[PDB]
Parts: sequence; C-alpha cells; structure tokens
Amino acid sequence: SFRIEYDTFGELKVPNDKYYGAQTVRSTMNFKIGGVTERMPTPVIKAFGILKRAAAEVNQDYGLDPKIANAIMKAADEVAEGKLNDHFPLVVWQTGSGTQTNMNVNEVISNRAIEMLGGELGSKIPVHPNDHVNKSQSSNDTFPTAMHIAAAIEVHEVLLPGLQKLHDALDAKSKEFAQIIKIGRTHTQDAVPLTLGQEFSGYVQQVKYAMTRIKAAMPRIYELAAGGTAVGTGLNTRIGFAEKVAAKVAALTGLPFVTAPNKFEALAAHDALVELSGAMNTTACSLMKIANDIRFLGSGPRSGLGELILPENEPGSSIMPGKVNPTQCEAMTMVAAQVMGNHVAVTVGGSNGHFELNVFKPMMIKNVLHSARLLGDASVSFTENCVVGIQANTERINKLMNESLMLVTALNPHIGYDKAAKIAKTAHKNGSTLKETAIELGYLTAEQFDEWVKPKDMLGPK
Repeated sequence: SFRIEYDTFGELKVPNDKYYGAQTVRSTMNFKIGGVTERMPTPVIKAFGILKRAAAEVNQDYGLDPKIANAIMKAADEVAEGKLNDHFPLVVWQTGSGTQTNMNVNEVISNRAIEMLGGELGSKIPVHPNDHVNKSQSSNDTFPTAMHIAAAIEVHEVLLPGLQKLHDALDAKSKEFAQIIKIGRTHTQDAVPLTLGQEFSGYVQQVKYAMTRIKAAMPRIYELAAGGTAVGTGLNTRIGFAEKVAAKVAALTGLPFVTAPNKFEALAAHDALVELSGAMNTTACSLMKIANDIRFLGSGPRSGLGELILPENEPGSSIMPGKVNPTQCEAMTMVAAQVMGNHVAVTVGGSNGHFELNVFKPMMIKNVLHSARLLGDASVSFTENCVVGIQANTERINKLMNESLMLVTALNPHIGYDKAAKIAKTAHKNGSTLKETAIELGYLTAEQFDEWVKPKDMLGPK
C-alpha cells in the first residue's frame, strides 16, 4: 500500500493514496513539531494552488509545453478549490522560507497532473515537480506570494464581511434603542443620561473605523514577491514573469494584486503582515470593549446592571429564570485576547529578518490568518447569536432612571443649588428617590418635579 520513491539521501515509502512524493515524506520525517493541529493553514495551500495555476499559464510564454501547462492548471485548480487538502501533511514549524510546503505543493500538483495525463505516480513524468510546476519560480519568492494571496482572500471573504455584518446589526440596534434613555457610567460611577442608541452608536463607529483600518493595511498585502527569486534580483527567472504572474493572479482572484516594486523589501521583510496584524490588533481592542460592555450591561437578573436582555441560545434552568450567561461575549473577548497575543508573535517574527530573507514566514502568516478567521467568525457568531436578538430591559431602566441621584441638577434653575443638594443628600441618606424626598422636604410639588425634571432635555448642548 505504498510506492517507493527516492531523494539523494535515499529511498522513501510514499502511500499509494497520496499525491505527495519523496520531498514531502522526508519533510514529515524531519519536522515533527506540534502534531496535526499544526498543519499549514488551508488558505495557504489554496493560495499556492492559485499561484501555481497562474505560473503554469504564464510560463507558456517561456517554453512550457501547452499540454503540460494545462494539466498543471487543472491540478492546481483542484488544490485552490480545496479538493486535495488531505495531501498536505506538513506543519507550520518547518523551514522559515516555507520551502517544504512549496515542494509538497509542487509534488501534489505534479502527481495529480501526471494522473490526469495517464502517467505513473511518483515518476515525475510527464510533469516534473521542479522543472515544470516550479518553473521560473524560487523556493524563496513562492511562499511569500502564497502568504499574501492567502491573507488578502481571508480579509476579503471572512474578516471584512464578518465585521460589516456586526456593524450593520449594531447600527440597527442603535436605531431601535434611539429613544431609550439611561444613566451614563464614567469610572463605573453613575453619570448624566444618554440613550442606549447613543451608547450603541459608539460601538457602531468603532466597528466602522475598524474596517477602515483593516482596509488601509491591504495595499501593501497586494504586493507579490513572485519574481524576486533567490535574493530579490530576479536571477534565474524570465523578464516579464513577475508582472504577468501578478496580473494573472489578479485576474483569477479579482483582487488587485501587483508585483512588489522592491523585491528586496518583499523578501527580507513582511512588514505588510505586521501592519495587517496591527490593524486587527486595534480591531480586537474595539471588540473587547464592545463585547465586555454588553456582557456587563446584560448582567443580572437582579445583582447586576440589568439594562439588556441577551438571547438565550442554549438551555438554562427553569428554577433560574432571567439568568442568562453572555456566552457569545465570552467567545468574542477570548478571540480578542488571542488576536493580541498573535500580534506579538507576528511582531517578533517580522522584526527578525536577516539580510536577503526573513525566515519566519510560516509562523507569521499562520498568526495573521488565525486572527483574521477568528475575528471574522466571531463577529458573525456574536451578531447572529447575540446582537440581533438583544432587547432593552426598559422596565428596569425606567425604574433606575427614577431612582437615580443624577437628575437632581435639573432642579437648580428652579430651587437653587443648595435645595437641590439637600434633596440629593437626603435621598442618599434615606434610600428614597429625588422626587419623594423633594416632596417630603416641601421644596416643590409632584407636578413641579415632572415639569422640571425631563431626561429628554438632558441629552445635548445648549
């Protein structure tokens, strides 16, 4: 149930049902770090299929046999569509250039193309992993290209649409809560009123600005290293390959990829990934604040803040009515913490390039893709399983507005500062309301209190 292949170090058993070859088996033997959960992220694998599909078509310009190119293109399409994920067993913790994964991409695409052509698996005929599938490319400029394709597609498909959905649901709730006045909190102390809508509109703005920040990190991610070859000069590739492969990847993906203007900058560093991680890191801070607020605003039922009633998506206890754990807030704030740690990992790698090549590439793109997927998915989950079903506990909020000591300043132009203060002090001492106290002190009538103390008039400048 295995075939025998060879590398210059010896013979290796390759399972008959696997499209990878000797280079990949050897790689598995030498990089056993962390297990299966540490396998190279699927979006990197798919991005490699896109790049190899692109290169094969372009290389027809540079002597690649059209019949061989087309089988390569078809096989690379299968990789890009996620039909061959089981033929990539290598972990992130390999070489820092991601060379093993490039070799394994080349082998899988070679062997599947060979199969399509009716050839023998493991024979390198008629499709050679290096000479055909890796034609005009280098170990050093392929993985970086795969990283950026992967990141851009993830931001485009997962991260940004997730945040947009969250934005829209937060905005919708903002409008729904536009007339519900509650007591502000500063330093967590009671403070002057604001609407739930105003408070939520802050969250909306943060998510809005988060999307702008992420978008602003994308132009440098669209720059591709393909064509720099070994050290940046483009030695051993062809004139035109850099520009054509970028345009081809752009046509296949519909994203505006271009070749990096400076290939030395593109190979020796991944500052673009650091900046993209940076924008996600800010996004995590916004989302930590939005989810934690909502967590606390939904606390109760009676020893908390109790402003919000959160959807209950999973069974509680009938003898515990009103008690609902803010589960999605917890998922979201945990993601937020992860992103911040991922950002430090990304940063340490990005800072440690040496001369012509940064060799921390797999760990950098892992952490960027991890953060982008978590943020996107959590946004969608948080939206659908919490935000959209949020209701205001208007009964409890109205009660707490009436029990507040904050509104007492509304009395000042009518009874003066000292009578207003004495009302607040006495209410504070007796555990009664401003109105009850103000009446008992004979300072005003109930009818006067209602006319003079209007929360709706305490929501803006004059």
